[PDB]
Amino acid sequence: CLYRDPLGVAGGMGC
Amino acid sequence: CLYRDPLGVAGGMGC
Amino acid sequence: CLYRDPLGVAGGMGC
Amino acid sequence: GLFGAIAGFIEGGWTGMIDGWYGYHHQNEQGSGYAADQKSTQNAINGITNKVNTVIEEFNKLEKRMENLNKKVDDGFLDIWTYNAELLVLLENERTLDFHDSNVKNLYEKVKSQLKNNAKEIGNGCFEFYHKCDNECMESVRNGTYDYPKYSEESKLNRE
Amino acid sequence: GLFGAIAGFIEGGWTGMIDGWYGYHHQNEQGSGYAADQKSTQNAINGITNKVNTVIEEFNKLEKRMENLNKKVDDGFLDIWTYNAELLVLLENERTLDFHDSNVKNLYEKVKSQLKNNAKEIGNGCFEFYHKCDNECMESVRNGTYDYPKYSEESKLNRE
Amino acid sequence: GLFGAIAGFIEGGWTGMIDGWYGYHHQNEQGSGYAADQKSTQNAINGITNKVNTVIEEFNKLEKRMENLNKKVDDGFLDIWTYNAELLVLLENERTLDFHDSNVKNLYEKVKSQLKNNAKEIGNGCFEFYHKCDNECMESVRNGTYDYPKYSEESKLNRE
Amino acid sequence: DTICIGYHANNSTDTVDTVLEKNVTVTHSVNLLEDSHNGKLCRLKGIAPLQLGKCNIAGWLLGNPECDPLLPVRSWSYIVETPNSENGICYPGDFIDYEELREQLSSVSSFERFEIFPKESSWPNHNTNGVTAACSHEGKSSFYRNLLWLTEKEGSYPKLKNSYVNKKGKEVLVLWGIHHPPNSKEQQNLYQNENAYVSVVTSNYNRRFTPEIAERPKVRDQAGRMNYYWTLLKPGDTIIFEANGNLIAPMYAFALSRGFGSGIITSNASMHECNTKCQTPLGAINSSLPYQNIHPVTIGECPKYVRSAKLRMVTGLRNIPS
Amino acid sequence: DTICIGYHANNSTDTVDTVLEKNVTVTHSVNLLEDSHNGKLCRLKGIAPLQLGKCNIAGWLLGNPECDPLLPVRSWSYIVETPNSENGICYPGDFIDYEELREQLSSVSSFERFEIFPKESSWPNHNTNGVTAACSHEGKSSFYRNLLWLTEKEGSYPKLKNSYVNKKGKEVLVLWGIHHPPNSKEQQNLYQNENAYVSVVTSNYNRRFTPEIAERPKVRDQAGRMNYYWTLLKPGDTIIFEANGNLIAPMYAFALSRGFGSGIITSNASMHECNTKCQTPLGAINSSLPYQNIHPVTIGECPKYVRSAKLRMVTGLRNIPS
Amino acid sequence: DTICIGYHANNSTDTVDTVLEKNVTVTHSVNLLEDSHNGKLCRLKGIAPLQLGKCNIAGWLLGNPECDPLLPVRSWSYIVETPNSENGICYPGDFIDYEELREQLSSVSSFERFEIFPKESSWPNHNTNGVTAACSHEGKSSFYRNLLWLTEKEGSYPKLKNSYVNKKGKEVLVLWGIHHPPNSKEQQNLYQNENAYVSVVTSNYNRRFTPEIAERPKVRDQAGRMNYYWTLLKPGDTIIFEANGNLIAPMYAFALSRGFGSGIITSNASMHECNTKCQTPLGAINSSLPYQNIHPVTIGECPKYVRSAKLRMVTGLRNIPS
Ligand SMILES: *[C@@H]1O[C@H](CO[C@@H]2O[C@@H](C)[C@@H](O)[C@@H](O)[C@@H]2O)[C@@H](O[C@@H]2O[C@H](CO)[C@@H](O[C@@H]3O[C@H](CO)[C@@H](O)[C@H](O[C@H]4O[C@H](CO)[C@@H](O)[C@H](O)[C@@H]4O)[C@@H]3O)[C@H](O)[C@H]2NC(C)=O)[C@H](O[C@@H]2O[C@@H](C)[C@@H](O)[C@@H](O)[C@@H]2O)[C@H]1NC(C)=O
Ligand SMILES: *[C@@H]1O[C@H](CO[C@@H]2O[C@@H](C)[C@@H](O)[C@@H](O)[C@@H]2O)[C@@H](O[C@@H]2O[C@H](CO)[C@@H](O[C@@H]3O[C@H](CO)[C@@H](O)[C@H](O[C@H]4O[C@H](CO)[C@@H](O)[C@H](O)[C@@H]4O)[C@@H]3O)[C@H](O)[C@H]2NC(C)=O)[C@H](O[C@@H]2O[C@@H](C)[C@@H](O)[C@@H](O)[C@@H]2O)[C@H]1NC(C)=O
Ligand SMILES: *[C@@H]1O[C@H](CO[C@@H]2O[C@@H](C)[C@@H](O)[C@@H](O)[C@@H]2O)[C@@H](O[C@@H]2O[C@H](CO)[C@@H](O[C@@H]3O[C@H](CO)[C@@H](O)[C@H](O[C@H]4O[C@H](CO)[C@@H](O)[C@H](O)[C@@H]4O)[C@@H]3O)[C@H](O)[C@H]2NC(C)=O)[C@H](O[C@@H]2O[C@@H](C)[C@@H](O)[C@@H](O)[C@@H]2O)[C@H]1NC(C)=O
Ligand SMILES: *[C@@H]1O[C@H](CO)[C@@H](O)[C@H](O)[C@H]1NC(C)=O
Ligand SMILES: *[C@@H]1O[C@H](CO)[C@@H](O)[C@H](O)[C@H]1NC(C)=O
Ligand SMILES: *[C@@H]1O[C@H](CO)[C@@H](O)[C@H](O)[C@H]1NC(C)=O
Ligand SMILES: *[C@@H]1O[C@H](CO)[C@@H](O)[C@H](O)[C@H]1NC(C)=O
Ligand SMILES: *[C@@H]1O[C@H](CO)[C@@H](O)[C@H](O)[C@H]1NC(C)=O
Ligand SMILES: *[C@@H]1O[C@H](CO)[C@@H](O)[C@H](O)[C@H]1NC(C)=O
Repeated sequence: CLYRDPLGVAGGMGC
Repeated sequence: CLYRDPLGVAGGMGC
Repeated sequence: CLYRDPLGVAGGMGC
Repeated sequence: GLFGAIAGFIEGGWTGMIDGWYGYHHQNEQGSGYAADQKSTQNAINGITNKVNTVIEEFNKLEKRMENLNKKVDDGFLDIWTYNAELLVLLENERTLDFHDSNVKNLYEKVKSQLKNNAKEIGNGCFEFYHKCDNECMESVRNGTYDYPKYSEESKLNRE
Repeated sequence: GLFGAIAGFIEGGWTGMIDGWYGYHHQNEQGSGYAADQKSTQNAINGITNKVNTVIEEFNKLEKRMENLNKKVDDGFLDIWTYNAELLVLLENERTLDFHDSNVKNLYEKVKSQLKNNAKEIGNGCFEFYHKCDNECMESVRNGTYDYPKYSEESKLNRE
Repeated sequence: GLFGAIAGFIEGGWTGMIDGWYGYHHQNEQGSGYAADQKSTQNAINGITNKVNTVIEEFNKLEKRMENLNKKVDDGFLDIWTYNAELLVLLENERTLDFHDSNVKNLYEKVKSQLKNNAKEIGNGCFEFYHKCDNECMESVRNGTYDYPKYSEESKLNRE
Repeated sequence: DTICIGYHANNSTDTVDTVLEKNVTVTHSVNLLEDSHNGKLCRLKGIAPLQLGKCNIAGWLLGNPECDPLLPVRSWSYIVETPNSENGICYPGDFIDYEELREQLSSVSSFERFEIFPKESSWPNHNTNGVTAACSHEGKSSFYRNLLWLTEKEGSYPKLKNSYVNKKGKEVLVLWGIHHPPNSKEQQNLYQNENAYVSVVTSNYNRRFTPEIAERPKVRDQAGRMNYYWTLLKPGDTIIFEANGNLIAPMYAFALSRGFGSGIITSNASMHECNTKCQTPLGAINSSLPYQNIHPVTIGECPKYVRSAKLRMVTGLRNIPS
Repeated sequence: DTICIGYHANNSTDTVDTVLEKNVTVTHSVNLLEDSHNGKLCRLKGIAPLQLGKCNIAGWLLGNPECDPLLPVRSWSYIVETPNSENGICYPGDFIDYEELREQLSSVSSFERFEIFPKESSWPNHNTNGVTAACSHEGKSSFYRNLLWLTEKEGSYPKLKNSYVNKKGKEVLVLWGIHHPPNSKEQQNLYQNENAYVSVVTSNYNRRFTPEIAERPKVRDQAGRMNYYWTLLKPGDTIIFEANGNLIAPMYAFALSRGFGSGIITSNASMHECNTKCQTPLGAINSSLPYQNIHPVTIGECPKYVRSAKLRMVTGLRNIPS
Repeated sequence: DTICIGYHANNSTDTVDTVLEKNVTVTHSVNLLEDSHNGKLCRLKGIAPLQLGKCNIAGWLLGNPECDPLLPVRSWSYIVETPNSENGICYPGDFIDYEELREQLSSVSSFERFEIFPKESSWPNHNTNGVTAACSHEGKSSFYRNLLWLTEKEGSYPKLKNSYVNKKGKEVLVLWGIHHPPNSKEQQNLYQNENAYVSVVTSNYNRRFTPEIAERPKVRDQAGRMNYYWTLLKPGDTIIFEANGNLIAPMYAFALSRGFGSGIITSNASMHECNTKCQTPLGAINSSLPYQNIHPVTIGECPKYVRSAKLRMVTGLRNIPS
């Protein structure tokens, strides 16, 4: 709910 | 007028 | 006489 | 690692920092907690995204020589592409881990450069302030707007 | 960048430094100006030159299988060389930018290491002397022959 | 080099340090000598070992077209594998030298971070203590267990 | 008061390899290798493959009677032979330039099967009812559906000549056969003329054939043989057949339409009502990732085959929870 | 007093790509890709190519009359066919092993065209004046300049035998033809003997030919055909021709000199008085850079063809003026 | 009191190249390139190669008399021809599909040479003692050991027919010849029948041969020729020979065993009692390193051939002693 990650190279970030 | 640059990988250096 | 170097990528280390 | 921070002078990671890749933990009289550095995390996501996208873009019985030439071609191309795929992934994995290490190191140095001698550098990624640093002060550190002159006198007295 | 200097703690470049790739800007009572570090610039030109030089070194109607094998060979080699060319240039471009970043970082640290606490480190690439530093003093910094004991007493008085 | 230490702020190597790749030279009242850092040397040997292991894993007169296709295939594969072999070795050699540079830089920074202002940083890889540092003290520095509070008062008096 | 700099850890067990270190646990990674298939034959762009079943390409194109269910299929996305693709040439002999014919069919996405020479009007003064037990059907002797066995009539095999002009606007595949009897007695009983000849000519094809009488080790109860021949008749061109014996005449021919991206695979997998962009002989595979290790033979828009067991790129960090 | 460390910026708009970032503006970069050509055919090492113009390799080597301007050209740096290279075999038929002959010519840098069998001394008791309207010139029937149509004389075609010993010190390309008339009447009118034969033998070549009489769909007003054959006669060896009909005899042959770095290209470009190290069918290109995206077919010392639209290496810095 | 951080130096003169710098002196490095050989032909897995010596594959398999020392060799790790491999076809002619035969032998690791047709029981009413000076031995006219020259007996060459059933459980290589005399007189003196024929058939092979009488430029004192043919008779199948002239009959044939990792090389090196995992035509090479620059032709478990003169990876440090 914090980052633009269209490929999903990072996780859900807790949200 | 400062460097040995035989390939011209840098510019004219102002001279 | 100091390291595990099974390929011998380092020298004898003086021992 | 190449830049000395991850699994280096910052010995381990934070399961408690859930909202980004790099960031901060603070403690003051008002309490404690983790906060991601959102700018560096987003920049790293952008770079790793670009990296991933870059990576993801018969014969009859008297024709044995031609059959074997066809097999040589197929086998040779397969050898080359297996090599290329495996090597690119090994090299890029090394570079990705070093990129993260660099990002942590650079964030650490940015804080160090803001604080100067208004804090003591422990050597494990942490700084202990020579002045009281409340939540607005902490946020100024995290946002790159820390005001060293504001706290220099209190800090010099405590540093003594 | 990996080493934190270019587009990092030194936020931008100098159009006024026309005579090299890395260097100095100074201000003292005698005036101001830009000067390239010629040694680091020449060394970098040498390395980039070596890098560039390293990079720059029919069938009839009943023979369709042989025609298609020939096409497979040509197409496969073309695929491989297009891949090799594009990937080498991407990888080497990343490394070149990181090389420049490193060169700037190393020059900054060399100045920092000469000056010690005879100057205050601002954090944007600049140092503010605790002593008057005239043109000969500035040149000694640029040439790596700065004399810390000569100025330590004046600086300690001003640092107070 | 990329990390500034080897052939950088530590200008040369030590033929006298025979028992490892990176380490220490000390001088105190009890004497002097070289000692490898065995942990960093062993870790580097492990990494370089993994790197090396990764690298080390007829036609008749009316068939000239087929002969030339066979030659094209053989020549093209040879061109590709000669290129791959030479390029991988150049790239990995660059990375190996930078790895060693990083290892030296990280060891230097670990000592710097232990000693803080209990020693003066000369800038050539050396630290001059503001307190007497006997053999047990030196070993604590080499082993990462240096006790800054133990010597801080003596050092502050001498640093004055 | 304190502030610390640090980095993310989690409960990921993903591992990746680097050049300096193997099996590094990381917080997030991406698989680059398609390593599973669905075990089915699927449609490509909504078009089903041609399943030859128990027939091979020869049995299909000659019309071996056991291949009758294939006769009306006119378009396909790829051609599938099975390990059981046995029904082919039922009368033994050599299929000349068979591998080139298969190569040609590998770029055909549809055709029109049509009568090039109607049975009862094309060959007057010859019998057209020849069958053989080597090509049986319903326990009765039969013959290729696309060819016609011409034999003597009333003790005579007069010289024949007929032609076909390609007005299809497309290449026409024409197949025919030549019979080589085991002995001179069968030659004369069937074709009367001992020194018989066949001539097949187009503008860019010409070949003469002779009886080549010879007793061979028996295959499928036949001491004689039948050789099979083909050519591609270009639009506007004419094919001419001339013979006084031994011709196994064309009856049906094929107007060919060419397409890109077809092929011939051998597979033990079954057809299902599934859709894919990439088909292998083991099953369909996804096409999103750059590499696959399922099979080197693929049809469609496919990842590149590699031998690798694992290809995984780290995206997150070295994972050091504590 | 202050001193600052910094880096160069300028007004460069050059952009490069990296792995982490696209379109980075940099102070200096180098193009690695040749991406233009000059639109001309040029000389290589001062030697002009052989422009076949409206002829193909067959028309040139057989001497199709419409190719007479090519006859005296003896050396070339490469061979250029046009999309208009139409004049080839003017009497219709098959050129046997034509693609292999082209492959052989692709490494020939010069030859000597010479009389292997002088017209009026080599074939006594035969006519040597046969021409055809299919090979017309000046609106008059003519024939290949390098071959000779032997026909009966005074109602007779006696058996002929002649030989040539290669004393050139080089391989000699020998071409000949065999005529296949449409019907037996033309066979007897031209060559008398209905069961005629031709024999061509060297030490390492031997082939017998027969009339193969057959009526074909007409090409260029001819129901008959002429097949064309060749061999390379090695130094010191002898070629022997024997015939009682149908031989289209060699008259001129070619002593071949081999070279490296030649080839055959098809091109619509025109010759100019230019010089290059690297020729493509679109035009000449420079050779200094490692890669080129103009055309996969090249002659000379050339960059490697790639599909890339851009290949640009940064040499200077990330450019951040301000 | 002082403590300093530093790094190892030594007296190494090893140099390596990087991308930014050439000829960097380093404390330790590893050679990746095998760049020497031992100058010998060696065994692979304890098995010696077959050294054809002065014979080529044709002379060996036909049994040219000058190749008699090769006759009992039954297994080998690879096949070695020399620049002196001259003894092959001693009676001149064409060896049909010779290159395919060599390709077949390249995967044969052993065979059994056996009598397919015993000399004195297989061909009654024909002479079997034909020899020729073109295949001499001990200064006496001789003949291939594995073939048999059948000629007329008592002024007659009756039609012959014989067959062999492959009960070897392995493919059997069968070789035979066809004689083409220079003139009709020799044809009748040897085989009586001017219009002779030979037929060779298996289940999946069939070919008819004729005398093809013709006077050729003499090779090895022969105006006539002998062509050589072969086929692989699969287990359980039968080969049938039928003839009324010109057949050079099989006498010995070869039951073939296939293996992986064999090949044919040409070499001037001598055999020694050495062992290797990797053989080249220049000599044996080690197999521990990933690359080699000795020779592109290798047999065994070998490094990859590259053109490189040097491939050396640094393991230690930039070496800066002082
Ligand atoms: C591994 O860790 C996961 C979390 O890490 C994130 O996801 C991973 C994949 C990676 O991307 C990391 O970088 C990320 O940070 C676990 O998944 C989470 O599990 C927790 C359960 O503890 C979920 O949470 C709950 O969500 C409920 C609905 O919103 C809340 O009501 C609930 O609140 C109660 O419980 C908490 C204590 O957890 C109290 O503090 C509260 O006061 C209240 O009582 C929780 O907040 C969360 O949604 C999950 N996140 C994701 C992305 O799935 C994962 O745990 C496993 O998976 C989940 C789905 C369940 O099946 C768990 O039972 C299971 O263990 C970890 N896996 C393992 C094997 O441990
Ligand atoms: C882009 O910048 C160029 C300069 O940067 C260098 O070259 C680029 C390619 C790159 O390598 C950089 O790293 C380099 O630093 C511009 O080219 C220069 O233009 C200036 C004009 O302002 C030229 O200068 C003049 O030279 C005259 C002859 O020596 C002098 O007489 C003159 O002095 C007068 O003007 C100056 C102010 O400029 C006063 O201070 C003086 O007192 C006196 O009145 C100038 O010194 C210089 O020679 C050019 N250098 C090069 C290498 O070409 C370039 O400008 C464009 O190109 C030049 C050639 C002209 O056509 C300009 O009109 C034009 O704008 C810049 N390009 C753009 C698009 O802005
Ligand atoms: C290059 O340096 C080598 C040592 O460096 C190590 O090996 C190299 C390859 C590299 O891996 C480095 O990283 C390593 O550190 C030299 O080899 C050494 O030579 C010395 C001789 O000076 C040997 O030592 C002697 O060993 C004897 C038996 O143990 C001792 O009795 C002797 O003690 C006497 O001498 C010393 C002074 O040397 C006194 O202090 C003593 O009190 C006592 O009088 C020595 O200790 C050592 O064993 C060698 N090490 C190796 C690994 O070979 C090498 O020298 C060359 O090689 C040796 C074998 C001899 O042939 C030397 O004569 C010769 O010069 C160097 N090479 C060159 C060309 O200089
Ligand atoms: C990595 O892990 C896999 C599976 O756990 C194992 O097979 C392999 O041996 C490991 N490799 C190393 C170097 O530990
Ligand atoms: C293809 O991807 C989808 C998810 O997009 C998945 O459900 C499916 O199982 C995949 N197919 C195979 C054969 O793995
Ligand atoms: C880079 O620039 C080109 C041309 O300006 C443009 O076509 C392309 O979309 C740009 N790419 C990105 C990632 O901005
Ligand atoms: C080749 O390079 C020269 C400069 O050296 C240039 O003038 C010429 O236009 C180039 N040719 C082409 C076809 O680009
Ligand atoms: C490197 O050394 C070799 C041999 O000493 C020499 O031939 C070569 O020119 C050197 N290269 C450079 C760039 O100095
Ligand atoms: C192979 O390696 C051994 C050492 O293991 C060495 O003695 C031998 O000379 C090498 N052979 C060649 C041909 O270099």
